[PDB]
Amino acid sequence: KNPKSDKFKVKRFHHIEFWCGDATNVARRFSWGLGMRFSAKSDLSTGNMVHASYLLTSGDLRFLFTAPYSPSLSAGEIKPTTTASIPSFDHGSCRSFFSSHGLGVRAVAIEVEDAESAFSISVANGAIPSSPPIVLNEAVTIAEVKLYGDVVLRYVSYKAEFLPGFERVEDASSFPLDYGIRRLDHAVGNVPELGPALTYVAGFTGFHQFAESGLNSAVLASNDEMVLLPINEPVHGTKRKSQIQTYLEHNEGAGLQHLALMSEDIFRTLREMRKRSSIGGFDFMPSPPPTYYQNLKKRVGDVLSDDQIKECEELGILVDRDDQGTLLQIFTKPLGDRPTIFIEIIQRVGCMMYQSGGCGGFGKGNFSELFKSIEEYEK
Amino acid sequence: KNPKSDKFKVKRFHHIEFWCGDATNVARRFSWGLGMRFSAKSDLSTGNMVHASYLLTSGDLRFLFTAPYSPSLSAGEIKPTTTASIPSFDHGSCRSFFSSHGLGVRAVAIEVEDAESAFSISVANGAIPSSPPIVLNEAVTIAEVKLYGDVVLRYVSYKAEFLPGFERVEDASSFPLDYGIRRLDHAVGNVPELGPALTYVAGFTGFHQFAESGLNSAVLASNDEMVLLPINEPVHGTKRKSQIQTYLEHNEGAGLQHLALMSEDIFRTLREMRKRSSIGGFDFMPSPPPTYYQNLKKRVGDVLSDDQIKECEELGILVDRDDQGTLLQIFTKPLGDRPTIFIEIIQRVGCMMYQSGGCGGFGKGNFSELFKSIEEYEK
Ligand SMILES: Cc1c(C(=O)C2=C(O)CCCC2=O)ccc2ncn(-c3ccccc3)c(=O)c12
Ligand SMILES: Cc1c(C(=O)C2=C(O)CCCC2=O)ccc2ncn(-c3ccccc3)c(=O)c12
Ligand SMILES: [Co+2]
Ligand SMILES: [Co+2]
Repeated sequence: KNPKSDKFKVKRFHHIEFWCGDATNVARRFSWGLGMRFSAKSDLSTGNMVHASYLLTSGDLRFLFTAPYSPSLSAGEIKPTTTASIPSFDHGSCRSFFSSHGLGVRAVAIEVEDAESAFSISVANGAIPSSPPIVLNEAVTIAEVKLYGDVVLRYVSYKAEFLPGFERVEDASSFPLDYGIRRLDHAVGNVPELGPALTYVAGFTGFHQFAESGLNSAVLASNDEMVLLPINEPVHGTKRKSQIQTYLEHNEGAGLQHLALMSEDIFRTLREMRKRSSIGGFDFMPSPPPTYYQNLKKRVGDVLSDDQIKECEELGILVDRDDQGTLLQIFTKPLGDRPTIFIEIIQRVGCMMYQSGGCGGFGKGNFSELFKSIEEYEK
Repeated sequence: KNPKSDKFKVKRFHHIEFWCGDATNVARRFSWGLGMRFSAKSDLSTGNMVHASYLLTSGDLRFLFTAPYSPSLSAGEIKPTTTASIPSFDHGSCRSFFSSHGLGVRAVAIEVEDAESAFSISVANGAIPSSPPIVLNEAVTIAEVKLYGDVVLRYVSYKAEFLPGFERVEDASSFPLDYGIRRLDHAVGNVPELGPALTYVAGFTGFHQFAESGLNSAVLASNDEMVLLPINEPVHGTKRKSQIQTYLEHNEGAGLQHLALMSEDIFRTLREMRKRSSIGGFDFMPSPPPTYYQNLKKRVGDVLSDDQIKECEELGILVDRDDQGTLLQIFTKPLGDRPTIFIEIIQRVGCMMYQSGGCGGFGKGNFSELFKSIEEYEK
């Protein structure tokens, strides 16, 4: 059931912006760990006296890393005379965000038909404004509303190159890394109370709700279900402490929990990422027991061959299944110091018409199946 | 002339501590870029609710990366009940340092015979105390005095494993990277006024002074000249703006300018580092013109063969010479967002007795020779 109730025309995820203390070191770590190339910059060398911003890309996936310079470099500026390339940026906000939450996502950016219209309609329907629409070089419009915690939903619209004022990066310093990642599949928030968070976001977007161990969750989706925004709340009083509650404690409240990155070839992506885990890249969660992969034959033996299932076992990949499609997924350990944000790598099999959004679900069946494999393997 | 006037027994450089916003991402970037392995940690997994600290090592070189957790995790603690492994750490100080200066060196740590004695004698001779001597697990004593800006000189002494409360890192997650770096050769500060900075530091240590383009400098040295602390001040009114003044502006005042890391094989180190510059590692300053390497034959043709000189040319290595020894050196681009701290890679030839400290000097002749090569090459 898809009522197609979007209150404005939404296209696709556009970019994710991390707020950092040092953008250079985070961007370089992420580039090597994920196989993303440096493609654009806005910093002192481009005339930006306010913030350092570096853009990594892999396919359609765009990760932006931003950190503030000393306010003294721009102390004579006012907003009419700013050298910032992202006019919503504020030194105090960025320092407060990072000191409160540590390294994490500040903005989930979606491309829309008209960012000024999206902003107006959103706030008319309950959105809390964060940054008003600003037109950049008569070419791009950007606006921001609060999503949850200190995370903003950023609207970007183009009349007709990331953003004005960004320069493309010299071909000596943009090595063409590529481990197969191609786009953002979904972006997940953790909140203390799911109900009020859903009502708020579905309230101002018109996004609809998409089709025992820690959490309750629900997924909001755009008209073609290509923008997917799951939200989790903790379940208290359980035997094992809710990882959602641990997040909220270490993050100082609500924020973005994980980014799921679609791979065109999850086996290649995981081979390449795992080669680099101990040499500057990302670590992965502990692999499931072999009983999990023994049990895969009964669950997805019609979708994956034996060789492809044992390849899942080598790489620690999880598998889950909808009534419509199949999902391969795996989770990294937290991206930074705090047990807060992590990354999911995903590939979806089925639902071909192009592939429809959310094919195979989000892997919620893997909570039960992981547990079952734990006990089964223990014997 | 070495008066051997140390007011307490100093051994060697012990470690350098960076204060970070996210220790994980900086440590992983540095590990890959410099070929240092993860060897110790103190963080949530070791019971530290206050700060995340990760130690990288290469030979005798020790780089420590530290960042604060949310104060809420340790809000019930007092100093008598702290879970911090570094008792001098303070959330407010660390956040203030990073917001003021960005990523940079907080502590230059030297091993001494008796850190409590070193502290007492230092402050009796004018040192500004920063953290009093604290004995850790009856095994290690640590104390801190102000060096310049917000950089501290840290004294560490051992009765008889980095620090108590640090755990050695699992052998799955400590890949044995090694590009040839072996120890810290010197650590350099930038100050607004050289005279008062020298008088202060030489005042409380008894370190002695060791043997047209931007700066004045002088070098303070311990008795055996193995702890070497150069200090620079800007020279104003010059044609090209002083890089020392640019540092002071972007850093919000005095601080550590560069760390010089001795390599047992600078050609191997630079081959390995340059292979990684565009895949998460460090960039190097622009190479000198070929006239620089043509002129090397007349200057050091008795020390380096033609093949070894052209190998210097491939890697962009600089060469300078004392009356006593020869120096090979090269400088990275800044380590983070701001044009502040950078790294020097160094190897010294000569002065064998073991090799005496500072053999060949610090390369000050390369200001003139670089310039000369610039004009000569222009024709
Ligand atoms: C994170 C996740 C998902 C997931 O992507 C997800 C969404 O995208 C939206 C709905 C709710 C949700 O959780 C699905 C299944 C999972 N199964 C297990 N674990 C897990 C494994 C090991 C140790 C701790 C935890 C997960 O984190 C996990
Ligand atoms: C940094 C440095 C040193 C150096 O280590 C050093 C000390 O260890 C103590 C004494 C003063 C001093 O500068 C020596 C020679 C150099 N020559 C050139 N440049 C340089 C090249 C290119 C673009 C800007 C600058 C340097 O940075 C440079
Ligand atoms: Co997910
Ligand atoms: Co030097």
